[PDB]
Amino acid sequence: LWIEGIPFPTVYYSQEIIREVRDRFVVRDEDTIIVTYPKSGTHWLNEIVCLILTKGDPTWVQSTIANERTPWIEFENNYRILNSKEGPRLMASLLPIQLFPKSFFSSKAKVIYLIRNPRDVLVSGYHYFNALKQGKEQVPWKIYFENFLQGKSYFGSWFEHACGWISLRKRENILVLSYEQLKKDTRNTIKKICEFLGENLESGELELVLKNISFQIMKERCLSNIEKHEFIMRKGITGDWKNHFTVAQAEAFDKAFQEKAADFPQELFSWE
Ligand SMILES: C[C@H](CCC(=O)O)[C@H]1CC[C@H]2[C@@H]3[C@H](O)C[C@@H]4C[C@H](O)CC[C@]4(C)[C@H]3C[C@H](O)[C@]12C
Ligand SMILES: Nc1ncnc2c1ncn2[C@@H]1O[C@H](COP(=O)(O)O)[C@@H](OP(=O)(O)O)[C@H]1O
Repeated sequence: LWIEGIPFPTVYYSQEIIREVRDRFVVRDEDTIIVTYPKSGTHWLNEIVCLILTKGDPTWVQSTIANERTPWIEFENNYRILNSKEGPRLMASLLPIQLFPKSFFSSKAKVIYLIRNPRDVLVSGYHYFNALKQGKEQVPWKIYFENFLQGKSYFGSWFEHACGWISLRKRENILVLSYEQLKKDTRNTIKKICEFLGENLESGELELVLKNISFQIMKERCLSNIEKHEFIMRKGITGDWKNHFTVAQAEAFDKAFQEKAADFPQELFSWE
């Protein structure tokens, strides 16, 4: 289904809902949003955000689900519950910039946009989208590669979703993060988001938020609902694409990228 020329999953979304979210859904200055592209460490960051809030106690995140923890605006009829006004409102989304609520661009509510190596995103998506895809209807590696190179993937081309969203990286209320800088520069990134959010830490609580976000701890984690509960934590490693991209595929990816996103490749593109 192409909703406003955008590819979505076949359920949990509608045109009336996604159109209503872009033009008339209203964000308060006190509402926070976690916007990401799929297979980029979405659940990781979400859990880090909640674990700072609880001062590192993981009991809350064990008895909850990411959607039922940070509801997703465009997800089904969730926006109806979200219209209830409760001071601070924590939400999440996966939308590219052109379809994000137009109202947000005139208000200064806080947004965290997470990014990851598209090749690692490609590899992470390939595994997950083929984990439990009716057995042998599972897509081969080449089909998936050329499908990612074109825009044929959920929530659009990774380039347009990113280019549109990262055109605001130097804006006041925009915080851009990388999955890579969370793997390499882990504790000093949490100190940096705490500076953008005014939430402060004590030298005991820091060693607690940081313990329970580790892959292994998070790997051992309430109700398993409709989505895959166990095939989410696959590797958690950075640069697994080198185990998947042939050299001819890495050249075809480097030429598409070096042509598509021309203006942004300076900092944050330091993953290597
Ligand atoms: C169902 C679909 C995958 C279909 C497939 O097997 O290709 C997946 C891919 C991305 C998923 C979403 C994203 O992972 C973000 C959210 C994560 C939450 O844990 C559930 C809701 C949430 C909004 C997910 C709903 C649903 O499970 C989605 C939309
Ligand atoms: N606690 C954690 N620490 C490190 N990586 C994590 C993590 N939780 C999830 N991830 C990784 O984040 C990716 C999932 O992205 P998303 O959250 O957007 O669906 C997966 O990558 P891999 O498939 O490379 O293992 C998963 O392993």
